[PDB]
Amino acid sequence: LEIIGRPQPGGTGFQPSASPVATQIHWLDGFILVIIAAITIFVTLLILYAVWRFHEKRNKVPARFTHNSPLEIAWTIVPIVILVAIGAFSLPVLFNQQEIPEADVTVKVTGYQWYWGYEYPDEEISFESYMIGSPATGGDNRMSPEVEQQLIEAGYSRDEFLLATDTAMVVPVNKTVVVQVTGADVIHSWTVPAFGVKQDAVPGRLAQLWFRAEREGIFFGQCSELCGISHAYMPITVKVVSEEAYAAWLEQHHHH
Amino acid sequence: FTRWFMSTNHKDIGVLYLFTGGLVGLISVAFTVYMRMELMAPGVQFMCAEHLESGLVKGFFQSLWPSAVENCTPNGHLWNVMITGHGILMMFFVVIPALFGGFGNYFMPLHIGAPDMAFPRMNNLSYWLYVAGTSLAVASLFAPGGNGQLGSGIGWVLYPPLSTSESGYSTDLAIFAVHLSGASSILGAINMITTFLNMRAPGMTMHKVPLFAWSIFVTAWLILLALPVLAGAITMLLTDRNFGTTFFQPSGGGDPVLYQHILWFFGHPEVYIIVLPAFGIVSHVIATFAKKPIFGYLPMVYAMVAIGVLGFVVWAHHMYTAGLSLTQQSYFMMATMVIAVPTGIKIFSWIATMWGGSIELKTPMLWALGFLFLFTVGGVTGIVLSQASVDRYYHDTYYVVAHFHYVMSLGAVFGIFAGIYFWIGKMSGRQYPEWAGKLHFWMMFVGANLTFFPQHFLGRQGMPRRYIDYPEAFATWNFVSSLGAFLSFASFLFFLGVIFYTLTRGARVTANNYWNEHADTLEWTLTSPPPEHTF
Ligand code: HEA
Ligand code: HEA
Ligand SMILES: CCCCCCCCCCO[C@@H]1O[C@H](CO)[C@@H](O[C@H]2O[C@H](CO)[C@@H](O)[C@H](O)[C@H]2O)[C@H](O)[C@H]1O
Ligand SMILES: CCCCCCCCCCO[C@@H]1O[C@H](CO)[C@@H](O[C@H]2O[C@H](CO)[C@@H](O)[C@H](O)[C@H]2O)[C@H](O)[C@H]1O
Ligand SMILES: CCCCCCCCCCO[C@@H]1O[C@H](CO)[C@@H](O[C@H]2O[C@H](CO)[C@@H](O)[C@H](O)[C@H]2O)[C@H](O)[C@H]1O
Ligand SMILES: CCCCCCCCCCO[C@@H]1O[C@H](CO)[C@@H](O[C@H]2O[C@H](CO)[C@@H](O)[C@H](O)[C@H]2O)[C@H](O)[C@H]1O
Ligand SMILES: CCCCCCCCCCCCC
Ligand SMILES: CCCCCCCCCCCCC
Ligand SMILES: CCCCCCCCCCCCC
Ligand SMILES: CCCCCCCCCCCCC
Ligand SMILES: [C-]#N
Ligand SMILES: [Ca+2]
Ligand SMILES: [Cu+]
Ligand SMILES: [Cu+]
Ligand SMILES: [Cu+]
Ligand SMILES: [Mg+2]
Repeated sequence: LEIIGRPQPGGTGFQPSASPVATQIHWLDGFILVIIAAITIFVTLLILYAVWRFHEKRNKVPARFTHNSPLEIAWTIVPIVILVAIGAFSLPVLFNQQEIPEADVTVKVTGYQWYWGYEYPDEEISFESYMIGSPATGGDNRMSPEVEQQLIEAGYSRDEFLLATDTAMVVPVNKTVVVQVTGADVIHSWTVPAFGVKQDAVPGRLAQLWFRAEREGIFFGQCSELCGISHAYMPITVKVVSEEAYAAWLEQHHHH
Repeated sequence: FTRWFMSTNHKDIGVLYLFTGGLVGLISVAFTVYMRMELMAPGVQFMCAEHLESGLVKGFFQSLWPSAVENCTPNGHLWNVMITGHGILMMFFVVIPALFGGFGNYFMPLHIGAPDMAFPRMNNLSYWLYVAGTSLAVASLFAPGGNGQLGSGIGWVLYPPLSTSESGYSTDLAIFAVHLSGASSILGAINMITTFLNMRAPGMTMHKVPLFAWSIFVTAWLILLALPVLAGAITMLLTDRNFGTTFFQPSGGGDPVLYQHILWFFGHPEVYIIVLPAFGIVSHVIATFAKKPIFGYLPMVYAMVAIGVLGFVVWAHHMYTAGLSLTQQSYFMMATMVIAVPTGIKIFSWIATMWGGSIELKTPMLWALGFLFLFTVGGVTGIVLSQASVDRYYHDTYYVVAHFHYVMSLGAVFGIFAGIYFWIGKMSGRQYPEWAGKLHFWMMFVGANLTFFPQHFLGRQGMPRRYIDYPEAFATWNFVSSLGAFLSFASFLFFLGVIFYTLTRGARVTANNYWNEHADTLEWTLTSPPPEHTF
């Protein structure tokens, strides 16, 4: 499987999109980015021009105006127009994001200090997922020869340290996955950047997110609410596979 | 020289707050240097569990030299303690005490023609509550805390159940520290409001009060509403921890998300409380060095009032991923976009003030122009974050860290430096050397941009907040960010040298007004320093 959902060295952009929701985030952000880069360049050029043009050596007698109604009207309305426009594209995207559709696959995720527990209620599958290199796999949250060996054995490399877990959440491609998220002890937060999803795992609450993965591969997230000493050490691995490979994985878990 | 601390005069209290804020500021900046040392490269090299087996002093010095990864058992608790310490010191014990307690106490009475604050004895008490709170915050660092170590690794906002389950009593000391801060701020606000309303000079109508005095007045109202709410939030944590309540514990029927609503109801106002006095300072400085009166005085006052009011109805945009319904998310998104208008507009007014003026590029003016740039860069990323669908990706990443360091942290800091260079002659009778002021500005300006701009890239690439260590792919921009922090720190050490030089052997100030005619508020009609008893 191709490692897709990961940070890349020296990266400045988003992680690759692997869901329609992530795609909408990339587009909306790209749209707002153009606008805010314009605002920033505009304000910067204005400051720099003003300082050159009205420097005391060049403009020896200062003006005294404190008003310009047409300008004050223009500079109030224009911001309002910009925000209404952003909100016009932004609200539908939010609605798509937060309206939970009918699930093809249901996973219940529970955050613990410091690991994730996964349950597939339709399949009677449950398991826990620890960082490769956590005390659970014999390590102590640092790279070592033993840890590199375990990463390799699991189908990864030294570069996936802090991201790769001993077990992955496996799902079929092009299917609607609904994830139900809660926390067992403190608040954690479950996320996969490539899917455009994030949901706090609050003890006593069950919250829902959805994604539909549009290509197969390996996608990582990391716990996104400070939860104690090993907050930095409880990541998320999702493997998106064919329907048949997903079935095969399901059968591997079936006890006869 | 211990009749300094028992003084009740607003000018002496102002000076104590400024010096104390600067010293706490140095401690908290030092934490960020240590933080950026650990973040400079992937793998943990400094915060090793092995350093715990030494003494407190021996452990300290060992932890400043890097170890091979094979010899360094990562200690996540230390990271969490440092960043919590950094955030709490800055938000409660540094910038507000410097701006509100320092410049607020010193200059607001001078700006409105008041001889002193309404309750001078209460003003002195507010200072000592600040100091006691600071001491408790610092003590908490060395108190039995989480994971059988010292200190609270819980984040500056103290989210339960993490904060309520942290072992030891370090967290209870931290909560007491914040109670004392809040009390200091409330006493301050009571003084500022009473003085502003009752003790103005004859002729000094409300539409004639200088903008800085207005900024302090609006800030004071925000404190009176916001700080009692915080006091409730954290007492509820203290009772969950010590007195059997279950406000935020599901086993007893509580909801951790309730704490978040109460905390952030204080927490948003808090950031406007920080930056509002800097707005006041920027207005005075720009008018002075542009040699031109402030553009739209009344719109500036009304914008500040509007921001102050609207700042109470936006809190939950800090909670977009906490489990808010679609309706709640949509409302808070709308409200957040609204408050953005009068906020961002002020940038245009400050540019218009410069426009057609006669600009002198002295040190204070440089800080003010830097402020305009940084506040814009920080403000625009706020715009991105307001859109709840995009915040889904950015929330709890370094993109948020970049946002608030630009818009708030550096905004407050550039306001502080603008004020110090502007006013140090007036306060001390000694003038700073101009070439050093400018060198300080450029080192800080370059360093701050190198520190925080790359954190946008880290955030976009999905780097989470509050992490001791990170996947190797985040290495490049963490390295650059850390170099920027080291340069900024060098600039701050240079600054402290500049202040020391200025106060011991700086050029004697001889004029009441050593700037120009367009510094037209009342402190400039007094001597430098002003008489023990003014007006
Ligand atoms: C100085 C204090 C300050 C200010 C003024 C702002 C300004 C803004 N902030 Fe910020 N913010 C913080 C301090 C501040 N922020 C802090 C401390 C945090 C996080 C705390 C923590 O978690 O620890 C935070 C986090 C934060 C979040 C939560 C992010 C997350 O945790 O996921 C959000 C989301 O809505 C947000 C939005 C905004 C917006 C829309 C603005 C806008 O008001 C900005 C206004 C815009 C500009 C200044 C741009 C320039 C504009 C013009 C020149 C013209 C106007 C044009 C238009 C409006 C189009 N901020
Ligand atoms: C005003 C508030 C403020 C200020 C000034 C700063 C200053 C700095 N901050 Fe801070 N920061 C916070 C508020 C602030 N921070 C908060 C609230 C958090 C969140 C904590 C949490 O996670 O719970 C945070 C978190 C935070 C992080 C993320 C930690 C994590 O997620 O793990 C980082 C990362 O590098 C960082 C770095 C820095 C650096 C390098 C500086 C500086 O070194 C930048 C350089 C600036 C200077 C050298 C100037 C210093 C001058 C003063 C402070 C004024 C002193 C007073 C007088 C002179 C009178 N900060
Ligand atoms: C959103 C972008 C923000 C950027 C802000 C910077 C732009 C500021 C431009 C100000 O424009 C000036 O305003 C003056 C006042 O309105 C005008 O003076 C006019 O009006 C004065 C009376 O107020 C008279 O004294 C003058 O003779 C007469 O020229 C002047 O022509 C005009 O150029
Ligand atoms: C004016 C203010 C100044 C503030 C102080 C700034 C001092 C910072 C210097 C830190 O020294 C570096 O630390 C790295 C660790 O981050 C080491 O990385 C190297 O050594 C490590 C083992 O110690 C390895 O794990 C790394 O991968 C490898 O690159 C590197 O050798 C060492 O020189
Ligand atoms: C850990 C902290 C890091 C510290 C790094 C800072 C390095 C300081 C550089 C010192 O060099 C200074 O340069 C000034 C600028 O040239 C000189 O001022 C001289 O030049 C000025 C003109 O630029 C004049 O105004 C002055 O009167 C005249 O003394 C000054 O004498 C000289 O010592
Ligand atoms: C880690 C801490 C780093 C240390 C930071 C220290 C920064 C403060 C240094 C101030 O430097 C002084 O600046 C003066 C003002 O510019 C110079 O006066 C010089 O210039 C004056 C103005 O022309 C003359 O009248 C003087 O005689 C002439 O000495 C003076 O020489 C120079 O030393
Ligand atoms: C391929 C996308 C790369 C975009 C990187 C630029 C992001 C910088 C965001 C900061 C905005 C401040 C104006
Ligand atoms: C082989 C060891 C490499 C040397 C690195 C020097 C670290 C300097 C840290 C000093 C920072 C003190 C604040
Ligand atoms: C955004 C910061 C703007 C600062 C502009 C400084 C202009 C260069 C000054 C050259 C020295 C002449 C006095
Ligand atoms: C009055 C003398 C002017 C001093 C200006 C100092 C410019 C130094 C810029 C250095 C950049 C720091 C990284
Ligand atoms: C900003 N909140
Ligand atoms: Ca490191
Ligand atoms: Cu976690
Ligand atoms: Cu976590
Ligand atoms: Cu806020
Ligand atoms: Mg969060």
